[PDB]
Amino acid sequence: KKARMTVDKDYKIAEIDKRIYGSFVEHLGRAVYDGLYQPGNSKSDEDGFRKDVIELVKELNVPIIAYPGGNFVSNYFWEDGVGPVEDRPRRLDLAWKSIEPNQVGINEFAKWCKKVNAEIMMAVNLGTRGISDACNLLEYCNHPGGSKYSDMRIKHGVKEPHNIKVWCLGNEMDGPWQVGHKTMDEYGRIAEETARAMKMIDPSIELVACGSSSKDMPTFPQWEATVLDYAYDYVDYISLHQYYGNKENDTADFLAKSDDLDDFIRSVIATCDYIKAKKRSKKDIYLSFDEWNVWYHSNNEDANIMQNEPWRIAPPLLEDIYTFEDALLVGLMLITLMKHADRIKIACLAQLINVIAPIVTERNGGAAWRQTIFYPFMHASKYGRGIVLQPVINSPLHDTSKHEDVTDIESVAIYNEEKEEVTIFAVNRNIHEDIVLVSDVRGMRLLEHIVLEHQDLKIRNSVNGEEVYPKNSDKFDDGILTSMLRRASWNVIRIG
Amino acid sequence: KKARMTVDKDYKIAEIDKRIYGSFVEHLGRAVYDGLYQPGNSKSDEDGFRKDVIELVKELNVPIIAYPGGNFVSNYFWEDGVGPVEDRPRRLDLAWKSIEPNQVGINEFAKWCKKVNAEIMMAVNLGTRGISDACNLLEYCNHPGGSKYSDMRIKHGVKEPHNIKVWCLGNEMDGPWQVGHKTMDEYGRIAEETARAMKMIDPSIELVACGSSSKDMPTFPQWEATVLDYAYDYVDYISLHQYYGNKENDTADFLAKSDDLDDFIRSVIATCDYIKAKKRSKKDIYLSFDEWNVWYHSNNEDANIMQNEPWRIAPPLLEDIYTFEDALLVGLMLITLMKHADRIKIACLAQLINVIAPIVTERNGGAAWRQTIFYPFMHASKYGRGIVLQPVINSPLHDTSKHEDVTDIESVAIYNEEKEEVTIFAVNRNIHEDIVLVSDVRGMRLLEHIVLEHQDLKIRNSVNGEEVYPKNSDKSSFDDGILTSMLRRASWNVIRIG
Amino acid sequence: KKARMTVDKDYKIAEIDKRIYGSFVEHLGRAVYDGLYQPGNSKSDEDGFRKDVIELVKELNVPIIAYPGGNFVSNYFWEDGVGPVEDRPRRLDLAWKSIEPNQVGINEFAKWCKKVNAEIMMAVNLGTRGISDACNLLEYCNHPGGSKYSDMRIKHGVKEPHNIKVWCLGNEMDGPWQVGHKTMDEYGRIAEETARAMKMIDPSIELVACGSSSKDMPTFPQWEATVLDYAYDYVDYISLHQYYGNKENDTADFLAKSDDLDDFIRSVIATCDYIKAKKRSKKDIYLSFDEWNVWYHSNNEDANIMQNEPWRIAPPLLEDIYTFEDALLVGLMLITLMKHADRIKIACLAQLINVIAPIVTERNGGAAWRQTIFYPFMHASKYGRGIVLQPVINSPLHDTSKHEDVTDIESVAIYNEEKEEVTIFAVNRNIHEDIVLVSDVRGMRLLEHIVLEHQDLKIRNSVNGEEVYPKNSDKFDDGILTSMLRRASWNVIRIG
Repeated sequence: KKARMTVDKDYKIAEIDKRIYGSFVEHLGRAVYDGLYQPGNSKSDEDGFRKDVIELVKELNVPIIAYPGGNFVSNYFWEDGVGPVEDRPRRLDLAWKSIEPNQVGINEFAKWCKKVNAEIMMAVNLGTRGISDACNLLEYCNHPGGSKYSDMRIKHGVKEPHNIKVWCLGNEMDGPWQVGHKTMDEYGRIAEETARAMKMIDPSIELVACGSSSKDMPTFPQWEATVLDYAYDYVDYISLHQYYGNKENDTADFLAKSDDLDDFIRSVIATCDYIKAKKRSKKDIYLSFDEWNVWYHSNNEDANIMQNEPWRIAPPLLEDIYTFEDALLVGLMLITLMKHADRIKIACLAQLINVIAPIVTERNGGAAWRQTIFYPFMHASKYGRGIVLQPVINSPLHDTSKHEDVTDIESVAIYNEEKEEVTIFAVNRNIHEDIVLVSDVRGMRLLEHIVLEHQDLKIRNSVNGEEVYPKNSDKFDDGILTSMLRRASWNVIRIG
Repeated sequence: KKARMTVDKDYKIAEIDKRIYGSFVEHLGRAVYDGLYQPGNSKSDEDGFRKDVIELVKELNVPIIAYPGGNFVSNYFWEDGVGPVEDRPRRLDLAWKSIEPNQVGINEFAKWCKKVNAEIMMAVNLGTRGISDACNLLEYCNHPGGSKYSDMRIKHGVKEPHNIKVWCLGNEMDGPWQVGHKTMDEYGRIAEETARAMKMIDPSIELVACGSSSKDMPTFPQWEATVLDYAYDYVDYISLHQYYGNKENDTADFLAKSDDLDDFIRSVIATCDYIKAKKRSKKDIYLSFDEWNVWYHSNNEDANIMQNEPWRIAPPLLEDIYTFEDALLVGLMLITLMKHADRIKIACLAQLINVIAPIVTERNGGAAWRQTIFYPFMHASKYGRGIVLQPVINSPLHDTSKHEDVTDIESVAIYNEEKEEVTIFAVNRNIHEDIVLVSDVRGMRLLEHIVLEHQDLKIRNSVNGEEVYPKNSDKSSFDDGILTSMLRRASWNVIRIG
Repeated sequence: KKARMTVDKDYKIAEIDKRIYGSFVEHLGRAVYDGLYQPGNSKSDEDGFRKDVIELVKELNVPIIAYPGGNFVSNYFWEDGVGPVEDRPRRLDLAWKSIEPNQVGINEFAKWCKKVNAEIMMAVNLGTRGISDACNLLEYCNHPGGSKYSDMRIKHGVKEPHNIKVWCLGNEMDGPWQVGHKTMDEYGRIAEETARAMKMIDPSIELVACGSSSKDMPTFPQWEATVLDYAYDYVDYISLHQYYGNKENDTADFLAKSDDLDDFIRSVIATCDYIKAKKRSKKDIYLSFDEWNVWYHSNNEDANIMQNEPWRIAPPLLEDIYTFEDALLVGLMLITLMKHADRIKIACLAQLINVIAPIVTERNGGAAWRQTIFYPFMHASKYGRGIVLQPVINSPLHDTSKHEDVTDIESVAIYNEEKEEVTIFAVNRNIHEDIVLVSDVRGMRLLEHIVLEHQDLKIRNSVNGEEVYPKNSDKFDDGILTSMLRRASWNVIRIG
């Protein structure tokens, strides 16, 4: 019935890097074509960009977007997507059994990214390509002019270099489904050598080495150790990927999965510091969580599409329609990312448009709308800039089918000194009981209580209406904040 | 004197996969240039192909043909053999120290294969190239259209895809002679990854991983075990390569070497069976014997030309001239191949034209004639479709100088249900003593007893007419259920039933 | 005070191979641009080559020049430096943080080598490139005509192939500063396979496998043992690099570092002989000492240029101005090389022009002059062709700050049977006392005694004139030669 946590600006975890509110666009399904890019459409500007989609993206305040993959990158040749569009080829995309027309490449996406106030985090091909191709691409993007590839950029219409800050050394080459799959030694060596080379061209960039595809890989976490062992001195991040599903329809146990996310993260941190010791390095590797989401709804329609319909352009792949319970887990995951903001400095909601996304457009030019998961993300990114405090919290527990001793309440406070606000992100994953949260704020006035609630866990949004949306509802006296947390609710409580 | 074996239609081994009667053209010596392809000559059609040669290949009923190598492929760049011929470059072929003009390539050789009723089994360059190059070549050949490398094929004269069904992941890279030689681990990994990628482009293809260059390689059979442990889930075949020679001038020993062939095959099957258990797989790896033949005659002259006359176009390399004893071993090898039809599904006589070949054209315009070895391969290919039946044979035995307990008679029956025939292939490796074969056939009339005999083991053929050729002879005779055939000492025998 | 040494033509070491008087030119600094190559300068020919430079090179009688690297080659694309000069790209050089314009490449350098009476020793990129690309270049250079790359060379304006005799299999890839850094196994495999392929195009070439970058690399000499274990049957040499410096300002210790060189050579020989036994080969590997010099003076200045001032064309890197003590050590090194002429068959003074060089041109059209180190090399190269005689020598010893039992006199005799002369090379590493050399010659008239001496060990040369030049000074009888060797001096004593 009652949950208690104390909140104190003295007891810090770290400052939030806004890059943990990043996302990701891959050349996959309708992410780009019949998605962000629809040339002759009434809602499309000059570049063919859906204006209504741009607006929705600015709503989430996404500062950084991974691109262009994803499995797609492991067999992509970046030259195919630049220069005169007339001379760009159509390629088989082996990852997703599609045809890539390459009408959107590095320059097109680059300008899309300005329009939504983001910048690229670039992936390079290390599956079928290597060191020299990574160098060409880096030079093309970051070198100012008067060398072969910088002049090639300039000639292609882009006078100023994109100056891309963060680059990813390939993509998840641990899996048997990946083109150019590598062993940990193989990938370790190619990543170390690519990183060494790229740093000679531009010392100011940052580099992400690939972690395991998931914690469930037999090579997790030795992959990470081995890869960091080779590449430590030349790279700045290790990558982490996690996705969750409710195919077993067990909402209580589903909502408990952020606890495993916490465990996953710690394991990866521990693996980092192990190698840190090994190298007697003073540098900390930070975590890049460059693929996280809920993902299960559309697995079967994806199966029908390959084969039976291979080599289509822009097939409707990975189009999960999200529920209310899904949006709760997303909220729980953001909360977990925040509690680890000392080590996690980049995270990417996978993905941004149509493909497991919080922003859908209909098909053949449809209207565009917010999925359920759009909202806990919007709150996180908007009120979540500042300083994370340690969640000292005693809260009721419960068991689920496959998880023991799971907290009913999961919460984090983040303090914004420059605004004199303290936002409490809180989720009641007790699916049945309501709970009152008593918050001894060793402060330092209440500003609002924003809530995401619904009686139907399986309810969805659609092109027709929103159902799940932030309601400014509810319900603080001395320096004690007391707030009722509805069973199965996402809460965002502010102070002034 | 007495040979007893017993046919039985109910006692089967396997259905013959017609791809055990495949062959192989490498861009080597006179195989293509001044061989199957002579653009000026009077016997050559509108494309430039010797039609006499085309007619001879058809005689052999060769369903499948390896191309373009062989050692040649390890440093080949396929793009050089396609597009406008005026814009194709000439290349050093390191394999054979020769200049490759590339006037024949892929699209040209795929036309040739249509005309001989054959398909291409394509090798890819894995010596100095890798995954993405294998990917482009597959897309160019097998993808219908609407993408860079398919649209490219179309632009080059070929509207429909070749849809090539079997691919070889590189060529024999364990050897210190091979350009881009790999260790078993390097090859295993490149083979696994190349196969993984290709199957994403076209799931209908089948793939062959390279075995050892020979059973005599010190890394055999660990090579095979290792390469399969890597690529098991993405490949369908492992290769075997075997050649024999009679430099010792011992004929009875020479014909006995098909026992060594049997052992080689069983070893590879045991190796596959072991990895299968290791992987707990329900799949059996099958055997592609994509290089076999007798080879030895031209060894001296072959070295002479490299390197004392290097970088010629189409030098006369590997032009073994075949004798009659060679033809018996080739016949025995085919029998051994057939006997293992339950695991060997592809096999290639190496090679088809000029180069250790059954077919020859002379030089600078040729003439075209059949070598001794042409004939057993012809019979095998023609009457050897259907079901191999289990050979229960009690044969007299005989030692030789380097082998023990070698059967005098080596025999196999193949039953075609669609014709209600039952062909019986037998070789009498008893070089001295004629022997009769008592065939108790639980059938089931007699149709013929084609034979291959000559009194001179060292006798050859030439452009000036045969010498060794099939004679519709014997001395056969079939009563109720029993066939009793006299098998002349040192003979090949094709005995049919109606 | 007393030093003796016996000299017996029956007691030989080896015939000297002129290729130990080789040198090296890298696309580094002003070595080429504003060095050997200066297009429309009054001192240059039609082709753009500085004629006075050309003459100075000839004075050193250099039979062989390594080209074009050096760290530079490891990310060099040879096709960039050939064909129509208007169509050659400008490339980033990652090794030296410079822009390489590629006006000079292969064909231009092949004809400069003619004018200086020298053959090229060609290095191939084995950093970002591999087997096929090394084949192409060899075909381009050595195959007469009738193939893609041979014909290409003919089209570019060179009808007869350069027919390059020696090739280096990459450069220094054992070091973390090199683009395309390889492990000893990675490199062993790649050198082996590249060697195998190249020898199929041209069996008459010789190949050098890369040894360790220096004897202080943690992987020396295991790198040598390993690489040779792979590539023995296809290569002819193992490379050695060594460079000495005097930042300690310890002129006596510094002059003893030719003893660490001697020890370095011996270890590389032992390693070769080890693998030889392992292979049961009847072939010996020879040593190619393709980088040796003094190098330390310009270290701080080099750092200042890269970075905070990078991507310049022809920046003034590695421009050491050599002292007199510096000249003494070169002579010491030469003598040490000479003592090992039975296994060392190629050595390259690094480098020829401007870059840690004996030959300098001023800057922007400059002037051209000789450094101190020019002369010991010049003498060694001129009077050093013949047959090396075992140094049977009893010399006073001295200890130094870091070297015990250093010889006071280092010396060798070489006997040119054709000219009926016997040259003795000698250094007095004892910078204080003047020693006398009683040279028993089981001969067999004294021709001259050349000397290189100076009162100030730190004196330099400069464009304004030479403070250090050979003086025909000094100071024989029965068959016993006696000469006084001034403290801290280079001596060339001759006989007819």
